[PDB]
Amino acid sequence: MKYMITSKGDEKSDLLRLNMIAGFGEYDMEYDDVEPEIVISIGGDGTFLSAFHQYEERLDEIAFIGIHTGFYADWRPAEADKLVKLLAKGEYQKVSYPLLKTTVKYEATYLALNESTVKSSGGPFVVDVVINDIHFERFRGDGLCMSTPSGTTAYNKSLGGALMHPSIEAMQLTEMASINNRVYRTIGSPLVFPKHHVVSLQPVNDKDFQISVDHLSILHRDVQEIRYEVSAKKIHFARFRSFPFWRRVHDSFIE
Amino acid sequence: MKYMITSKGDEKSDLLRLNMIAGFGEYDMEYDDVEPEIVISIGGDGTFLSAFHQYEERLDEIAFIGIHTGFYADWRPAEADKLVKLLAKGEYQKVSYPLLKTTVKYEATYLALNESTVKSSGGPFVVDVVINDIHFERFRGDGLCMSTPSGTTAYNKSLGGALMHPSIEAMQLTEMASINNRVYRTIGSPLVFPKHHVVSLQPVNDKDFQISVDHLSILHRDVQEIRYEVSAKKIHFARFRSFPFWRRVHDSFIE
Amino acid sequence: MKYMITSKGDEKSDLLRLNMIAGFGEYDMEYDDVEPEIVISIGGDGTFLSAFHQYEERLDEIAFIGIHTGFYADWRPAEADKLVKLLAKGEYQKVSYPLLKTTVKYEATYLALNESTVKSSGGPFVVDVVINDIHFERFRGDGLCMSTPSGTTAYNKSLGGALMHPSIEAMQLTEMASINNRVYRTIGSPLVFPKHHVVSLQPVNDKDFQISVDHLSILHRDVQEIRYEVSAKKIHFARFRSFPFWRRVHDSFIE
Amino acid sequence: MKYMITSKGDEKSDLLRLNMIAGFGEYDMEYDDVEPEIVISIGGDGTFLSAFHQYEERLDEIAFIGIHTGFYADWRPAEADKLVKLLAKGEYQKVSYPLLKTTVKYEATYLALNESTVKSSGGPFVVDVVINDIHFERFRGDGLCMSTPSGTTAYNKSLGGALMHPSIEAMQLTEMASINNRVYRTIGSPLVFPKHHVVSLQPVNDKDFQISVDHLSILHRDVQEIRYEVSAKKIHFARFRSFPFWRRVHDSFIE
Ligand SMILES: Nc1ncnc2c1ncn2[C@@H]1O[C@H](COP(=O)(O)OP(=O)(O)OC[C@H]2O[C@@H](n3cnc4c(N)ncnc43)[C@H](O)[C@@H]2O)[C@@H](O)[C@H]1O
Ligand SMILES: Nc1ncnc2c1ncn2[C@@H]1O[C@H](COP(=O)(O)OP(=O)(O)OC[C@H]2O[C@@H](n3cnc4c(N)ncnc43)[C@H](O)[C@@H]2O)[C@@H](O)[C@H]1O
Ligand SMILES: Nc1ncnc2c1ncn2[C@@H]1O[C@H](COP(=O)(O)OP(=O)(O)OC[C@H]2O[C@@H](n3cnc4c(N)ncnc43)[C@H](O)[C@@H]2O)[C@@H](O)[C@H]1O
Ligand SMILES: Nc1ncnc2c1ncn2[C@@H]1O[C@H](COP(=O)(O)OP(=O)(O)OC[C@H]2O[C@@H](n3cnc4c(N)ncnc43)[C@H](O)[C@@H]2O)[C@@H](O)[C@H]1O
Repeated sequence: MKYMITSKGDEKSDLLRLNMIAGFGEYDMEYDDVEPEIVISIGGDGTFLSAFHQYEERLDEIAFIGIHTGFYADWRPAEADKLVKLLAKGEYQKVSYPLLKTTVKYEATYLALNESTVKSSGGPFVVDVVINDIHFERFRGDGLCMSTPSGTTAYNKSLGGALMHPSIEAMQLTEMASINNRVYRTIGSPLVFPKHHVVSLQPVNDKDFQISVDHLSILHRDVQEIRYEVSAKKIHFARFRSFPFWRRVHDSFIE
Repeated sequence: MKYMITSKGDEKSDLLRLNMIAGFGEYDMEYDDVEPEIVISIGGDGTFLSAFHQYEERLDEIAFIGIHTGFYADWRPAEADKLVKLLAKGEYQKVSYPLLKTTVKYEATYLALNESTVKSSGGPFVVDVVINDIHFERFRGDGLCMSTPSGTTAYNKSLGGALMHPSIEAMQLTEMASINNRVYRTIGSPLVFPKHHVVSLQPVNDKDFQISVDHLSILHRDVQEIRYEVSAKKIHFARFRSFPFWRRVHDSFIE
Repeated sequence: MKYMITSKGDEKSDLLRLNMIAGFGEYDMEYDDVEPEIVISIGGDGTFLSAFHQYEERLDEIAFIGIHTGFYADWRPAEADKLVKLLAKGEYQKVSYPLLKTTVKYEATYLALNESTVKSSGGPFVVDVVINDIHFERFRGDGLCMSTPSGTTAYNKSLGGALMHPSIEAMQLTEMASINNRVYRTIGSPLVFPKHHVVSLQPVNDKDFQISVDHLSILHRDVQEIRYEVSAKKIHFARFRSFPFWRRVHDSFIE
Repeated sequence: MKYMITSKGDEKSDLLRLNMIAGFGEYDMEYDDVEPEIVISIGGDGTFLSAFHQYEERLDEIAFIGIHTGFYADWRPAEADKLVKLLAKGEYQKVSYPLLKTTVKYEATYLALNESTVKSSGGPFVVDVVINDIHFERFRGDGLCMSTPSGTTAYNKSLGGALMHPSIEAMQLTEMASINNRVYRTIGSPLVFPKHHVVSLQPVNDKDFQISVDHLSILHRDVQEIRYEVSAKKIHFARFRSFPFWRRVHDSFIE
């Protein structure tokens, strides 16, 4: 199979990458970073996010694996040799996670694996929240976060969001510091949306917004609409062993 | 069709019930509170919850309707005559919401439409939380709440839980006042579970618990396990017009 | 000086108590549990709370010390011999913390070192909150917690309350699961009150309440009013070394 | 007395200002915007904040009044004529609120009436929190907010902070979206500090920060320290009638 490996680019990670490549040499099994079927990320979750965004045009063709030197890792660096063999022998089943589609109209389209957020350029942030064409609330505050299920353990979590099992095809919207008084009113609760529901943000003033997709953060000017929906596209993971999401959550947050 | 009507038992509600019955007399269309196909609740959400729990053995056979004199209402009292006609002419499609199965072992089984909660008899509350047989956390605090999607606007909401669209077959667990220090540790985030996931609570001490299912609240003694899962059974609603969940949420919480 | 020692009543604690007594025998320095000037608590914070409530009629005359076998401890069990000597030689300055006065009218009066809470007998909990005779809010939910500054790290903390330095003569009110919708409305924010401010809770229905003061929890019947204020009385601590509150908070919650 | 009036600069406010000036003409009572003893703000709380920051070198000499066309207002526009007379006849007592001193070292010093916040230039935000020279926590997240007591109803409130009566000489620190896992740990609770306590923020990386003081927001480069403390300076308000803080809180947030 075609494969490539990204590295966090530090010493531990580069050396681990070279050893896996060498191990892969003993199978066939060729390195190709243009059209891989297997993408291996060595480093952290940021490294993994970058790997995802590198090959986002090829998501249907790729199975991703992460090594942590991690919610998208998965393998310790000492398990690397076992990973080469198992991966060479094709001894793996695939799991798929949902992604979030962001549409920015003035049309630009983005995929997130963790989340997309909106803040103002600075700037009070005021937007109208429209769910399935129905006007839901006028949001005043610092911003909004829209999360995939695997993204729920990330920024969403820090915002008081729920953690969702990634087999649920949904997206979750959280508030950042909303103003609520006798005048101004938001739901003040995370909102979880099914597939096919469309959350639309529309400017009240003030059409400039700092929009983030996972790590990428760009100021968009003269925005008419930001549109959120569960993507029809999914990321596919290779594995290999049972490592349940709730165990992964336990390992990262409890002990 | 067979039908019955429950009333909040105040003047407005009893009189509205008698008028609908009289209106129903002009169709056929017979009153039967043993095996109705249509159950009409007049009053509040508590009235509706009682109606549900009255006919919980017959959920596959019944379409419920609520009039509010409401998340399970739905119809204003002035719309009652239009409801009789529409209901008589069979001019309705059915919508289904998920329910939560609670199992209490010492085995007792309960269905909730809103939620089931666990507290101690008083009593520090300490339980071990086991997800799909994996030990997740030892919870110390006031108690736990497990919510259906339509229950998310209720007790769940007051506990910092997310609001979930009821087309998502899931249940959501929230904490009540958890102790967290350098010793004791909980996830401190709502958890959203798919169908087939099983959340199990097991006593650490101390096997007496005040367990609630919607409005019903009973002290269970010598408990070995409380077990939560998305029920295979669903409640069915009759309607009639578009009244979207997110609109319903807006109407109840925003304006 | 007159002194006494309470023990958690387990093996470690009883034995540590007997050794301190023996060490105290070498000074003068007599044991008296009727009118001590020094009260030593060995065990946990619960042991310390009990010690406080044992001698609450004598707070102006007593300096308390805690050994943890702890926010009210303070000394490790290995430091006990150094504590005997230092305490014998009178090598200590006193620090005072504020307390909360609870008044229950039908009049009963209680002092809390941590907090006093109000819930219903079960029972929806609904009370009118009156600050300095002004009607502030109608509270609907599970209950309310009123905390001293040293109590802020306890139950208050689990309820989303702020941690306050105990040199501030104040009390803090937190909500337990308040209902908020378009109908029902609470402040949904902890409230911090100065000395001389009076928070009054008054029944709406329904005059039975489960009222807690620190560990003690009793059902009060036919309540007309619960009244909260910063007590004129203060607890006095003996010490001995610098152990700053914020360090104590760090040690208990961070690392 | 010397006096001046600032206006929100819209029609209602400018016209109300001219009428008060004319009313003041009938007393003596001269307009002076260089050294006023009375500063009247007409508009909103932003107008009032600007008025405060205009005359921050003269706080000991000035009594501020706000008209709202408001937590710092206070007077409705229809009450303006009564305000002129009462203010002319000197029929007022003064109330003082605490302020927050911010020190930025590379030394720049700022006063806030609401709050000062710190975020990164963008930029992960990581700082070490040092209370009275003791290292308390390493904060990772979006930023931190330090609030005066009258500022607690503002940005602090939206961040889950407590509302404090402004007679309490204190400052309150809240978190913006902190990361907490098994690795990274913050207190995750607002912290309330007495007068003379010093909260120090120190860079970990990364010495550029967006620092806000009330409305003003500037990027500071090559920061070594941000230092917070209750200011020795206080704002003085003129009034006139009883309008208690808790009533003001009720009027703005409940009904
Ligand atoms: N799915 C998931 N679950 C749990 N933990 C995760 C996850 N993904 C990344 N992370 C962790 O987030 C932590 C901080 O993010 P980091 O600095 O790694 O960001 P990246 O460039 O990779 O990439 C930026 C990411 O950080 C997230 N982020 C950005 N700001 C915050 C704050 N303030 N709190 C929490 N998360 C944030 C942002 O959404 C992106 O997800 C880091 O320790 C990662 O291990
Ligand atoms: N699905 C849904 N969405 C939004 N609002 C709803 C819903 N169901 C009931 N309610 C409302 O809850 C409010 C309080 O409940 P109520 O006293 O009606 O309780 P019931 O006997 O019907 O029945 C007891 C119910 O109240 C819930 N409950 C109990 N205690 C609380 C607190 N403290 N906060 C919020 N909800 C609570 C409990 O779970 C049961 O759901 C009331 O105004 C209802 O209109
Ligand atoms: N001042 C202070 N700061 C930090 N930690 C403290 C403090 N005082 C006690 N504790 C700790 O609270 C923990 C639980 O309380 P525990 O069971 O010790 O209660 P006690 O009988 O002593 O006594 C009952 C106490 O527990 C508090 N309590 C009761 N329920 C809760 C919940 N659900 N969360 C947090 N605290 C609670 C209650 O207010 C009383 O303060 C325990 O680990 C203590 O070390
Ligand atoms: N003391 C107090 N209590 C209650 N409400 C108040 C107070 N002061 C201002 N406000 C209100 O804050 C609201 C938003 O602030 P606005 O846009 O007025 O800001 P300003 O330029 O005056 O000035 C900027 C101010 O807004 C605050 N602010 C900035 N962002 C937020 C968010 N996201 N939530 C809440 N407050 C914020 C910031 O700290 C400054 O205090 C506005 O409706 C004011 O009436």
